[PDB]
Amino acid sequence: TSFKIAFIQARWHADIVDEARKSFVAELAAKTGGSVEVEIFDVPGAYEIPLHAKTLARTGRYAAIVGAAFVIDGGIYRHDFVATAVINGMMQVQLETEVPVLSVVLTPHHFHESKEHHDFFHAHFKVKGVEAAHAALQIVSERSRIAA
Amino acid sequence: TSFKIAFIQARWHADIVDEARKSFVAELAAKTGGSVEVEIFDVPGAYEIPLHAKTLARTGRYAAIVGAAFVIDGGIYRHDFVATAVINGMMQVQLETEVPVLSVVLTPHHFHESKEHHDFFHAHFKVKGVEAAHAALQIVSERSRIAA
Amino acid sequence: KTSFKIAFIQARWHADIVDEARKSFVAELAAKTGGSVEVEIFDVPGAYEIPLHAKTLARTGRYAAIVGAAFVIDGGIYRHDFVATAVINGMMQVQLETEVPVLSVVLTPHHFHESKEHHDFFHAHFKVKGVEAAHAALQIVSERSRIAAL
Amino acid sequence: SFKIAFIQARWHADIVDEARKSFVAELAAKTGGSVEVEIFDVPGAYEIPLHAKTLARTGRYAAIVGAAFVIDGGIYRHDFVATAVINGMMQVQLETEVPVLSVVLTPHHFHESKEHHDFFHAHFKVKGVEAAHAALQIVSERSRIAA
Amino acid sequence: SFKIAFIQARWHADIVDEARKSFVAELAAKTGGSVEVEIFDVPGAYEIPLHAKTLARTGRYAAIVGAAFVIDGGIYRHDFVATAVINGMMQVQLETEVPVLSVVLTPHHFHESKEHHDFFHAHFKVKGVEAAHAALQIVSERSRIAA
Amino acid sequence: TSFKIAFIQARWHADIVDEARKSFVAELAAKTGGSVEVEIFDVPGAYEIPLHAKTLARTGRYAAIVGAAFVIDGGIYRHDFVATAVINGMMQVQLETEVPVLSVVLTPHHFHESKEHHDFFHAHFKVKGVEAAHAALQIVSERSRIAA
Amino acid sequence: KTSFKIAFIQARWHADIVDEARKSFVAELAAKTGGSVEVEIFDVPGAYEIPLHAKTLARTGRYAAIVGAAFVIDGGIYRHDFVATAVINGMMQVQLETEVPVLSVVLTPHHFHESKEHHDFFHAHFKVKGVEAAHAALQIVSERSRIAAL
Amino acid sequence: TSFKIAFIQARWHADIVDEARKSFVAELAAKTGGSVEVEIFDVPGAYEIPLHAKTLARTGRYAAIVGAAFVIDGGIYRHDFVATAVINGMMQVQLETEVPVLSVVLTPHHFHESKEHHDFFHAHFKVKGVEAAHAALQIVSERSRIAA
Amino acid sequence: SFKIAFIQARWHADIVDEARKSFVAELAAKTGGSVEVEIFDVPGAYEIPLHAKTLARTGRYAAIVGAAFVIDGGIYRHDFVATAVINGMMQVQLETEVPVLSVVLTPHHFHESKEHHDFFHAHFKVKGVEAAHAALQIVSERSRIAA
Amino acid sequence: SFKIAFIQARWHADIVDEARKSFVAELAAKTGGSVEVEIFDVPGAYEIPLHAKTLARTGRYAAIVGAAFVIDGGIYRHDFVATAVINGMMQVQLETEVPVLSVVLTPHHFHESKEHHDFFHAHFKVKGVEAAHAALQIVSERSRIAA
Ligand SMILES: O=c1[nH]c(NC[C@H](O)[C@H](O)[C@H](O)CO)c([N+](=O)[O-])c(=O)[nH]1
Ligand SMILES: O=c1[nH]c(NC[C@H](O)[C@H](O)[C@H](O)CO)c([N+](=O)[O-])c(=O)[nH]1
Ligand SMILES: O=c1[nH]c(NC[C@H](O)[C@H](O)[C@H](O)CO)c([N+](=O)[O-])c(=O)[nH]1
Ligand SMILES: O=c1[nH]c(NC[C@H](O)[C@H](O)[C@H](O)CO)c([N+](=O)[O-])c(=O)[nH]1
Ligand SMILES: O=c1[nH]c(NC[C@H](O)[C@H](O)[C@H](O)CO)c([N+](=O)[O-])c(=O)[nH]1
Ligand SMILES: O=c1[nH]c(NC[C@H](O)[C@H](O)[C@H](O)CO)c([N+](=O)[O-])c(=O)[nH]1
Ligand SMILES: O=c1[nH]c(NC[C@H](O)[C@H](O)[C@H](O)CO)c([N+](=O)[O-])c(=O)[nH]1
Ligand SMILES: O=c1[nH]c(NC[C@H](O)[C@H](O)[C@H](O)CO)c([N+](=O)[O-])c(=O)[nH]1
Ligand SMILES: O=c1[nH]c(NC[C@H](O)[C@H](O)[C@H](O)CO)c([N+](=O)[O-])c(=O)[nH]1
Ligand SMILES: O=c1[nH]c(NC[C@H](O)[C@H](O)[C@H](O)CO)c([N+](=O)[O-])c(=O)[nH]1
Repeated sequence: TSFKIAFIQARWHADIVDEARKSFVAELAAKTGGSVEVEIFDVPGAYEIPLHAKTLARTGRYAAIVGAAFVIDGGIYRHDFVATAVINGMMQVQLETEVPVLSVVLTPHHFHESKEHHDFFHAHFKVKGVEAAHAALQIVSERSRIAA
Repeated sequence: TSFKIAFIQARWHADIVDEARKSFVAELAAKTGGSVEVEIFDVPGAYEIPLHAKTLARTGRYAAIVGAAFVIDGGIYRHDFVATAVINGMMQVQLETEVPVLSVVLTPHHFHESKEHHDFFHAHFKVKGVEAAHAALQIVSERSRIAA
Repeated sequence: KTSFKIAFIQARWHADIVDEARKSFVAELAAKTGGSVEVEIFDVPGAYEIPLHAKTLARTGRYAAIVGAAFVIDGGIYRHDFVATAVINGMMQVQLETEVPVLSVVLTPHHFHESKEHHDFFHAHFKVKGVEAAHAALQIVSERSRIAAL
Repeated sequence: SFKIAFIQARWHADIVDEARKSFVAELAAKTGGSVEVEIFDVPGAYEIPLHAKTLARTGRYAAIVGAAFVIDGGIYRHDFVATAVINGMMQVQLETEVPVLSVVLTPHHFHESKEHHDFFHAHFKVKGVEAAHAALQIVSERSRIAA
Repeated sequence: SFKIAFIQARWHADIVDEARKSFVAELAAKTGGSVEVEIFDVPGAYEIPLHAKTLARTGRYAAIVGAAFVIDGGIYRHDFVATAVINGMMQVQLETEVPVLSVVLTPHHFHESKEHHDFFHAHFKVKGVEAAHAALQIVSERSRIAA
Repeated sequence: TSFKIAFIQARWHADIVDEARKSFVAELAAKTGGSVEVEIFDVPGAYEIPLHAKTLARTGRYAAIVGAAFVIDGGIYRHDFVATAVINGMMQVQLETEVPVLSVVLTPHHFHESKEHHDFFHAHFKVKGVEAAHAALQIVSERSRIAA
Repeated sequence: KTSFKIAFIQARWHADIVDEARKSFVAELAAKTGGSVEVEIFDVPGAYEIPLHAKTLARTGRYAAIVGAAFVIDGGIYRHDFVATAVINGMMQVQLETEVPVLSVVLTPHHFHESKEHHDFFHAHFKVKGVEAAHAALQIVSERSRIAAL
Repeated sequence: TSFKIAFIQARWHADIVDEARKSFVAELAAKTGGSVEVEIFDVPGAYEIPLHAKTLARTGRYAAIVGAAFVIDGGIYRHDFVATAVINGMMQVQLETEVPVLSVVLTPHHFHESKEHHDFFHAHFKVKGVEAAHAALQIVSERSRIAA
Repeated sequence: SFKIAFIQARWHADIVDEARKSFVAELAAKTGGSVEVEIFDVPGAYEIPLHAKTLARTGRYAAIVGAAFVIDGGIYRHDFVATAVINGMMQVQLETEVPVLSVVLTPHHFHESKEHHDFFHAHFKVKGVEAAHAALQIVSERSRIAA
Repeated sequence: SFKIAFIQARWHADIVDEARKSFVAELAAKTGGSVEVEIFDVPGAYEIPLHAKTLARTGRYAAIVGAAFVIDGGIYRHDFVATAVINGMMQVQLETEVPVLSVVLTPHHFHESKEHHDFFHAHFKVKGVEAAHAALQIVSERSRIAA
């Protein structure tokens, strides 16, 4: 259980996204005792994740890649076109690069830049991060077992 | 007609998903006296099914692959994105690998984590499993036919 | 040339309604081509199983066109659009990569609650779509044969 | 002086034609016949992508135009095809690298009523002219860029 | 120092423009002219993908930016195109592995009114800044994870 | 059980609406040997039914009133508003007048003025008419019962 | 007082499913009130015919509460919400003007395509709603009897 | 066929609304030769129509009242709350005042302040006006026949 | 120093209670016990309007508060009742002319999950305080106006 | 000369305010103070209807105006209230036959952002003007059709 993971994090809503990252890193720390290295990569926004993952993926250096971003409807434009582009983008890359790309590119039904909202997700992303943590291990692990 | 099917089950809502698997397997068993071997492959969540299926498909070890997951709207984030990515994912994969990927990656209009909803799908997935069984059989059968 | 083959891939969900499109489709060609055009029928579990089948059949080079027939309806339990999309996109993709025409008769109603009226309505309508399909098939296979490939 | 393949779906031809006629008219006007437009009949919008690809691959055309009226007729969902097509053309031009212009419009509402049929029979003439320019423009640009 | 191809749709040009002007401005106030931005005009958002692919292929650009205003004019559905363009770009940058930043905006509403116009006319300035930073940040990041 | 019913039919889509009337009347005729007299009242459109029903109801001349209309979305303006106003209207009216107002004021999810749609509803309204007939009978019957 | 009457007005559309709510409703009261509470049943064509009936019955003063039971479902042909609304509003209005409680068991599913699962599901569920109704009826009739009317 | 009609017209989108008025007046002119007087009343917006109709109605001076307004979604706020309030408002008034109130308070699915749009409705309202014209007569007439 | 009738639906009591407790707490705090709040249990939100009317008509209360959590449970449509209630209360206060405050909230989403139950158990405390103020305020205003 | 009761909800007060200030301003610049506007504060939009009924009853007002900003905060559904308030007002002015102008706005979107806030903060000024004119026009019209 010793391999590298490239955590790609969009910078939109950094405080929320960061919570997922921190939580991801911490959980793995607690499960693998650092035997799993998590390299963090910043990226402008979600849209920038697919390509970045593609690149970081083909380097062969990572057992899995994580895409973390908060794509929300800010009330002026439509966030879904990107969300789709990105959730699909990652799926495409991993299908190509055959390197697992876990998604922590969440899009909430509602997020109006309010305390309640902002606090809810600031907190939830932690949960999500832990989920991503386990998923990452589980997948990498099973692929290994699968591998011939 | 003695072959192997890869049953890739996501682990979210496992209790529900398992019902589709158990059913799927039991049907094939009954309908094929055991001729069909169904190898189970766990996976974090639906988003992990495509690649897994590609990886598993390309081994050529299986006559057909089944993607099983319950992708639901949990009232917090949007689920349709991943749902799409996966349903498309499996389609893409099977088109590349030329290996039948059956979809038991279901998305209900409503699943609110209540006795009713859970009881409903825990029960329904059994039906879907049986459906996937007959589908797998039928498709694997038809392909080999048009092959000759 | 007027003589060629068409692989008619039909999903078996709502087989009753899908069948009508087939029966109709075949009848139209027979009535137009006069048997000149052969329509081979392939059964498939559900619409999702159409893309790959169409691809495999397309690659055989035995057909001037493939036809995907299916009724992808919302059953009030799961969302049907996800598959419908994959299928409508799948056929589009298969035909795009295999350069073999794939006509869609994979219909998705706004409403279909399996009630006498609904069943009856579409059972009848699919006949119409089938005819349209036949004409489209002839039209497209033809138009392509007259293309200045330069 | 170049060739343009204009693929026109036949569903709602009365309306599709309208966009194609204005296209031909405009190019004829703006390029005085210099730019040739080859019209290609096609059953429905779904048949456009592949046709587009095939023609683009002949290398004969500077650009291709997909013209279709994909509307919601009240019985089935049109969006699935519309998507497969708007995406299909987009996919073909990205593949063949032959600009594919879209005149595959999908109205919010079109109920086969006089008001509607009349509105779009009219509006497609406008769209067709827009296609014309967009065509000329893009083709032009690709050269300015190729040099 | 590097170059950025800025492909801009011409629909709602005056609004799209603000995005560009701002982008070019911000970069100057950040690269002091180091980063050169070349503007390319294209008919509509649908015309961006292929252009960005073409320009990407050249290798002359560290990143490509697509700017367009794809709104619901109230007659046809714009989401089909919006989707195609957004995917298109993402697809192109994935093939060419050349960053393609999106400034292909689609507002929930835009009814050609003083209020609406004046709002995005100004907001595209903001977005253009964001597009500037993103480009710098992404182009920077890529080269880094490369060395 | 020999009484009068006021059948208020809007004239939009008359060809469709008439089918409900003709059917309504024929059913009562058959089921009541003519005992039930159904007086027909034309009206511009659905929006005109409520008042008309009030006016007609208050005469006390009728045991029950029927509002018949096809209120559809013609793709230009919104129909739901009037649809609502009328369906509520009839309800309001009957609650005031204490006179049963049956609703055959139908609104289809889709009616695009095509052979199919028209043929469909021209035929269906006949069924609805029959339904309204049995409803009228039943309701008038039940009321008089609880009256005794 | 524990002894009083309830007029249970039930629409006859989907009578099979509506009936379950009634059977259940009555059984619950009998199991709680022990016959102390009488439930008179009145049949009505459809939900739309509930408001006025409830009003007429309310005005009789014979009931401590009225209960409207109906399944107002989207049948994939016409919009059901218009009526559903009129009915849910109607009962609310009747009870408001007649000062007589009117409990709603006029349920409208997100989805009901008259398929085995759907029918079965609601056929069973209405039993639950019926129980809830009985409890609500008792609860409300009671709470009102303990109100300081000053 | 000699009576008075109070045409109440909101002033939002006056040019479009006006088309309905002009057309209304003209049609009646052509059918009743002025034997039907149409009194025009201006009103700020649609919301102001109900009360105005109520007042003008109770004066007993009019056989019918027409509400004309164009309530549209201007893209910033929601027009429906008003639309509903108004379409219901008129229905309520006429049910009260028992004076027919015809509705020419149209709400289009789309109207983005564009030439195509603006021209379409500038033209359609004429049609609608003619419809209102006939409806008005028909209703007033039938109510008369109905009257005892 | 006046009386307030607080009608609380019992569906999702755990959450409804939360809004009622904070209401009582606030008034007790702000009015030091001066303002009395009488709690009235009610089966569901639908039972509130009538109760509201009845109580308002006793003339005993300065204001009435309807508290309920009307949510979409995934099986039936909640909006019909929600409407009948938000309108019903509004109708009653317009009738009885006794201000009726609404704490009959309808969440966009509430799936009986921990995250949700926890969020609203929390948020209802906030709403309850808002009710408290709104109550005090409106009652106060009506007097300032009655004089 | 006459008086206009201006009931204003306090939610999003700063925005609602602009509406009022503008209204009062416009009237001054049109009645030179002839028309006196009395402001009444109320907790939320739901609290307007009854107040407008009460104030209407007084007879002291030629017209009543309800101003509120009822937006979708992203947690609960606001349309229930919006509807109740809008209907409420319309209902009240119908009973009391006292004009009740609505400045109870509900934006498609408003996510508590600089852009959103600043936009309605300014637009409510515009709306307030409209509300001014409408009041003058309606109060004028009524008295006319009365004489
Ligand atoms: O990560 C996000 N990026 C966003 N930007 C989109 C994209 O990721 C890039 O930043 C930029 O579009 C140019 O590529 C978002 N919105 O625009 O709303 C958002 O919500 N979340
Ligand atoms: O299998 C599922 N996975 C889900 N998670 C998405 C994905 O499968 C992975 O767990 C994770 O996103 C990292 O890839 C789901 N939802 O989020 O709702 C769901 O319903 N079902
Ligand atoms: O052909 C259809 N298949 C359906 N099943 C999906 C798919 O075609 C396969 O049967 C199965 O999913 C395994 O791939 C449908 N629905 O689920 O609703 C439908 O309407 N039509
Ligand atoms: O060009 C169109 N083709 C349509 N037909 C679909 C498709 O183009 C093909 O004719 C056929 O589906 C299979 O090839 C349409 N509808 O069905 O509604 C439409 O609106 N427009
Ligand atoms: O850039 C845009 N192009 C648009 N045209 C689509 C496309 O970009 C091309 O101009 C043309 O379709 C031919 O390809 C738009 N709409 O149609 O609404 C729009 O809003 N924005
Ligand atoms: O009876 C109808 N009347 C309609 N007109 C509305 C109303 O009935 C009157 O004709 C007119 O509005 C003046 O009151 C309709 N639409 O507008 O769509 C409809 O579908 N059905
Ligand atoms: O009780 C019901 N009545 C229905 N009919 C409406 C009404 O109740 C009367 O039967 C009839 O309309 C005459 O008033 C329904 N639908 O139409 O769907 C329904 O689901 N449930
Ligand atoms: O007649 C209209 N009035 C409108 N104003 C509403 C109302 O009629 C009054 O003018 C004002 O609200 C105060 O009463 C509209 N919009 O706001 O969008 C509209 O589209 N049409
Ligand atoms: O207070 C509530 N009551 C509910 N019950 C409805 C109503 O309040 C009565 O209990 C019953 O309908 C008849 O009196 C609810 N749902 O059904 O979902 C809900 O969310 N909230
Ligand atoms: O004026 C408003 N009041 C609101 N509160 C509703 C109501 O006005 C009262 O304040 C309270 O409900 C007690 O009656 C709002 N929301 O809840 O969203 C809003 O947006 N605007």
